[PDB]
Amino acid sequence: TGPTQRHTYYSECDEFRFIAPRVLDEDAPPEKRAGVHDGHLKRAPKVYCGGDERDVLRVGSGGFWPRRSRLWGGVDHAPAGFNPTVTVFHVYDILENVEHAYGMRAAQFHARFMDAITPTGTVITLLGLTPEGHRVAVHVYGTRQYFYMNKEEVDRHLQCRAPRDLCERMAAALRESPGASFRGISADHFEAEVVERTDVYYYETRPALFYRVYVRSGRVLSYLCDNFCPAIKKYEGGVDATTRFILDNPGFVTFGWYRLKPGRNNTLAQPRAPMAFGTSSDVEFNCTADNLAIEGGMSDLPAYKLMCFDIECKAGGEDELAFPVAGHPEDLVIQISCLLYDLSTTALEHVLLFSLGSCDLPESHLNELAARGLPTPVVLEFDSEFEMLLAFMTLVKQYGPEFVTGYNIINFDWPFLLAKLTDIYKVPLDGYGRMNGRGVFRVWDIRSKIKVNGMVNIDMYGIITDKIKLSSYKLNAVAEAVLKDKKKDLSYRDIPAYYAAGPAQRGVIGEYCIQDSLLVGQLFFKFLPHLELSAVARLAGINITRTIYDGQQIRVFTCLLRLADQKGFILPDTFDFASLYPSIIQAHNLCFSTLSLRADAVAHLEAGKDYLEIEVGGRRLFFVKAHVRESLLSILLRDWLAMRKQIRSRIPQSSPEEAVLLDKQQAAIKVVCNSVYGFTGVQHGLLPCLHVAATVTTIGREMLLAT
DNA sequence: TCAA
Ligand SMILES: [Ca+2]
Ligand SMILES: [Ca+2]
Repeated sequence: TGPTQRHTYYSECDEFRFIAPRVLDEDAPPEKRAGVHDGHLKRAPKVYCGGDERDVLRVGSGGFWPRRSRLWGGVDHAPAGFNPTVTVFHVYDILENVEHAYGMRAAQFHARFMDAITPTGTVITLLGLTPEGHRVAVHVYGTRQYFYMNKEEVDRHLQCRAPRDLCERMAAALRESPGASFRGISADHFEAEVVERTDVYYYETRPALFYRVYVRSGRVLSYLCDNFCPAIKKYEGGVDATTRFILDNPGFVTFGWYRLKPGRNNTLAQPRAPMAFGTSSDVEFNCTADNLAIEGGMSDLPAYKLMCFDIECKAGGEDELAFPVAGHPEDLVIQISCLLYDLSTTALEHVLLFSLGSCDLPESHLNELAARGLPTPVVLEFDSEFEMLLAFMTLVKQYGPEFVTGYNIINFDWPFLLAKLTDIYKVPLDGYGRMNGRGVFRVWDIRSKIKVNGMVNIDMYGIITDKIKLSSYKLNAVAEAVLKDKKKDLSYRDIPAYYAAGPAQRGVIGEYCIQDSLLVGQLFFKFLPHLELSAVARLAGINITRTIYDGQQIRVFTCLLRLADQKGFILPDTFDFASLYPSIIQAHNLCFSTLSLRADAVAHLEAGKDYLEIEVGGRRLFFVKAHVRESLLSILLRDWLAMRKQIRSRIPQSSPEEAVLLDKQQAAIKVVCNSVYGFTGVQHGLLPCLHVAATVTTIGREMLLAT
């Protein structure tokens, strides 16, 4: 039988491109000891360790690196009768995928889940850990994206008279799509209802009837928002399924503790069978949102794993002092240091060094690590670059570190590794994250960004350049400054000579690779960047990976979206002063919804008493005061500032451990409050209002001159 | 210069 959906990572391999420096051939005469061998070898990839040899892709008892994987290539390696009971689990990341009832027909899913994916549906996967350290995926069914269109405008443009009509019109526009990428679409793929809402822009704007349209897939939604009736303004078509799951279930969070519970008709979460697992988890469940609750009182982070890594590269062309380029076959990765920490206890658990060629670490370095009370390094030796890179990616899949760190890993180390795997070796990456295939594993340039499904990448270079002012942000300099530690260093121009000289000299390169990763680990546990990022994720209502890589706008957008829905609004698609701009927004009740550009909008009100009027950018603007209508931006700011004041009142009486968590929380509220002015001012952003931004600066200027 |  094997897995329901195919695993796309390598579980077997029997031929590969063998690339290796000729200088590793100790018996060869000097003329044959320069350059790189490059050819295809009919062999299983191998790793050597401490005199022993293994195939890289063999899973069994005697492995050279740790594993946290149940399945490998469709074989279950858990003990006989392994069946943990799961009540509470922590979520650190949320995936969003499409499933089809036809694809899942062989999996023994209950009918209530199959209905939610018939003929297709969006599944929300909560990625997490139990208190016992078991890796969990909880697949939540029944979440649908939805958008709005004005009822009268649709009724005149498409001649609709009942909601069923619009479902046909949309199905037609998809059937008629270029290349027929939306073959098989029908009115069953849709639901439409009539609801009363107000456009969030302007004070005079009246409530109106809208079609709220539900859809099964973001692929369909993005086609409709780009192509269906361009003359008709869409509302909230940009909102992802994760955001709907979080906002439509009061209290739910993208990072935190959850509990499984009985649903509405006493329904339960169903454990998946192993051959229906979508991820590299120990246990997986199908559930609906009513099977979930936020677990109160639990606050400790569970035993997530942090990988801290650094690569070392050697240029192989006619100038070994040229900077290495991944696209050149001869410019090799030669070493990868890889430190594995428990993120809850901060303890270093494993020190792995991957090495192209034999490598004997200095006794000096081994003694120092032993004196520091750290794990003895395991050196993994490879005959070729491919075998080493495959082994590293195999470790990433099998150990599955939830958090990954390093220095310049986003701008250099991942881009270099992934370019080798993709361009030189033709390896598919979509199975190497948490998902077993078809997952996101992507690098792109702006400096760079990364998305790996189920892996939170945190580059320490970004953290430190944001936190500390320094002349130089080289790691050696940062270390001297922040950790008061003066390490010894190898330059890129030492590496060619050390590499050619022999095993002991390649050992010196490894010592340096390991001490580099040890310093970065110390930086990480000093600044605790996962705690500030998770505090922002919880406050903003977005996942921690979106928190790192997306901009400031999505944080304010998601909070505004929550409040706007509660108030009946919908969002259309596109001496010193303490907190000057937030406090102007609050004191003057400035908002999208309190603004008027027209005098007749405020003719029923009294000037000064019921509204501000102000000249801004040459135009007369009106803002009604809070007793007429309270600003959404003002409410956000007020509630956040009240929350921050509450948190900071508790810090002096709290435990030394609690004080850290509270400090990260109060800091998260500051960064979000300060981004509100900016959010209004980004032209072509999410929900721009340049009138509000320009009013804030006009008031600010006048306050200084008044003072 | 800075990224190996
Ligand atoms: Ca390096
Ligand atoms: Ca690095």
